[PDB]
Order: sequence, then C-alpha cells, then structure tokens
Amino acid sequence: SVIGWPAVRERMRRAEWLEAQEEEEVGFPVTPQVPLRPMTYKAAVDLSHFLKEKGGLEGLIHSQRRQDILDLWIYHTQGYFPDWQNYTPGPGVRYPLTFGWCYKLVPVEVLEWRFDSRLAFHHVARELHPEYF
Amino acid sequence: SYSQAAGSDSAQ
Amino acid sequence: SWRSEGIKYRKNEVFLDVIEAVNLLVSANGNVLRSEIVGSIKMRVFLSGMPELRLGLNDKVLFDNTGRGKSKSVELEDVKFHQCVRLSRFENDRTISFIPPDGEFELMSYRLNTHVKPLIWIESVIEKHSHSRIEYMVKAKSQFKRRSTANNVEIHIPVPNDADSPKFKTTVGSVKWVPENSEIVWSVKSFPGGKEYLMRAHFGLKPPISVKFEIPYFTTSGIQVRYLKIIEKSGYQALPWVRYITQNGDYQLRTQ
Repeated sequence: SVIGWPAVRERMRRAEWLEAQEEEEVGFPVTPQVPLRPMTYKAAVDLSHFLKEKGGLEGLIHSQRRQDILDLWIYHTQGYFPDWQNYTPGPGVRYPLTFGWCYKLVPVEVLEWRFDSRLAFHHVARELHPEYF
Repeated sequence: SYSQAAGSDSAQ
Repeated sequence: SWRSEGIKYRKNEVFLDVIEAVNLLVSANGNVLRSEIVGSIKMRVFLSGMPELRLGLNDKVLFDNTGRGKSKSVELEDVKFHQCVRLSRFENDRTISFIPPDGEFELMSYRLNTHVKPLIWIESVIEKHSHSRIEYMVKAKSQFKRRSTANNVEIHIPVPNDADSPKFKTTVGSVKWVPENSEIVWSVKSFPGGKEYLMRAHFGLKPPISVKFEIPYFTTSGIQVRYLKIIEKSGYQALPWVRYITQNGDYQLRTQ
C-alpha cells in the first residue's frame, strides 16, 4: 500500500470529436484463489487515517475520475470491491456510505474531500438514508 | 478451485 | 435435504458455483441474431444447525436503491429462486435471505439478454479440393481474455450426408468424422483466449455449426458474489467459497 499511495496521489492531483468506441476481449476472469471482498470498517478507518496522516486527500477537489483512481488502486492492491466509496446524495455535505470511511465531501456543487473522525462513530449516512442499509 | 468469500456487507 | 435441527459438521462451510450458459445464434452473414446468458447459482451447503444466510451480489437494482448506482453492477432478469428464499425480502429491498437446505441445490437462476462478442468464433469456408472431392477450411478463434482458457471445446461442423473418405489436417486438437450425425467434430482439450486455430478437412463425393465449451474462472455477465453472510445462534465459524464457470448451453453459428 504504503509505497503505492504517493504514486497514486499524484495521479489524482493530475486529473482535473467522438468517443473512441471501445473493444472487448469478452468476459470477466477470476484469478483462481485470490479473495475479493467489500471494504471493512477497520480497513476503512485505517486507510482514512493513513491518508489523513500522509496527506494528499484533504481539501482535494472531488471528481469521479479522481475517486476512481483511488478505488481501483485499493481494488488492485487490496482486493476490495470498488463499490465502497459512495457518498450520500447532495446537495450539501456528502456523507460516506461505508461506516469507517472518515472522509466526506463538503461544498467549496464543487465539493472536496474532508476528513472527519466523527464518521468512524456516527454513521451519518445511515441516519440520513436508512434504506440504503 | 474456489475463492473464499466475505461473510458480510462490511461496506454497507 | 430439508434441514431438520441438529445437522452437524466438523467444519461449517458453503460452496457456491456461479454457472453461466451462453446462448448464441449467428447468421451465415455473421449477424448475431441472438445472444443471451442464462446463469445459475448452485450451492453445496455444509452447515451445522440452523443458519440464516444472506447473499450479497453486485445486483444493479440493489445498488441503484442503496446509493451505489455509480458502481458497476449487473442487471439481472427473470430471476428465480429456490423455495428457501424469502421473496418478500427480495421484493422489498432486494435482500436474498434464506435458511438453506442441507447439501446441494440451486439457489437462483437468471438471465441477461446482453450482446457481447461471441466467445468463440467459427469461420468455415468450402472449396473444391479435387475432382468430386470437397474441402472445408475452418478457422476457430477465441475472443475471450488471453489469461483465460476454454476446456473441452468441441466444434460440430455439419458435412453432407453423402460425403466419404474424409481426410483431416489440423494445427491443434483433433478431428473425427461422425457419419451417423453426418458431421465432423473438432475437439480441443484446451483453448486459450486470444487464439486462432485452423483445421482443414476434405472428403470424397444445412444445420448450423455448434460448439461446446467450458471456461472456468470466468464469467460473461460480470456477476460477483460480494459476500455470503451466515448467522447461526451458536455463533460459529462458517466459511463461504465461490467459483465462476462459464459454458456453452446453446451456441450456434449458421453456415447459410
């Protein structure tokens, strides 16, 4: 992970006629025994803190691209399905759906990543949208 | 050969 | 087996098998007339007592309803469940909830009418070899990921009822003649993705070409079991295991 982040941090900073129709080699291979799972609370918490500690995400302006870079990085390097970094719909502050993920998106809607430790304890998104859960 | 799966929706 | 109480195992485990059959109909011109995935989840359940299971898939409707629409999912159609599944829960919030039987059974079945390239593509060209001798040149290509491999692929090529004296030459695999079925069958024990193989056959002097295959470690639909939750009252150690197999079902290329 650890050497991984600075690389992908820059990638994220960087981000921000016809569609080149894209071609397939059909299908979705599964690497035989490597297990894949949804993000866990502890992992989300650890990572939140790691990124907080190392910096790079705090106050970064959010885009789907930039998020995608992040999620895929975690996916390849850690085996977490990249369906975890969703946030509540706005407008306003967007709260993460994954309890443990200590970042949120705050309008500065042009939003940005903001760390908030309360989120490791108050699952706001669940209050706001119990149906999602 | 099987892959081990998760035991809950940790992510939600 | 319908689970009566006090089923017991040394080791509590589940195995799931996500099997997807591919139906395919191509025209002589190469136009895909129809193209469809028919999938199912087989479970082999080795669980003590009386557990409650919840199956997590990248179901599109579920994601859309749980704020996860931005994420990659799969749009299931004509879903059907084994009787243990609680339809109301699935109806309400798309939960897949059930107390499983013991042993083996099919949890669910589904479709996708999606139109991706044929995994395996057959070209068959018919030339005149000598006299009233006729020649078939055929190309087979795997259009699935190089890192994947089909196994026991069989290409059934109809030939005329009155042909005889076949002679064959192939780069890979093996061919035989089946007069009874009035066809030739090109078998390839193991066929990697992103390959092109050639076979030539000639004979002395219709139905479509069809192909059989299996690709393990692989899905077409991109379905994933995210998790399987197991809640038993003891609060025991249970493990779920999963694998994904694609295979043919009804896979036909028209000759003309």
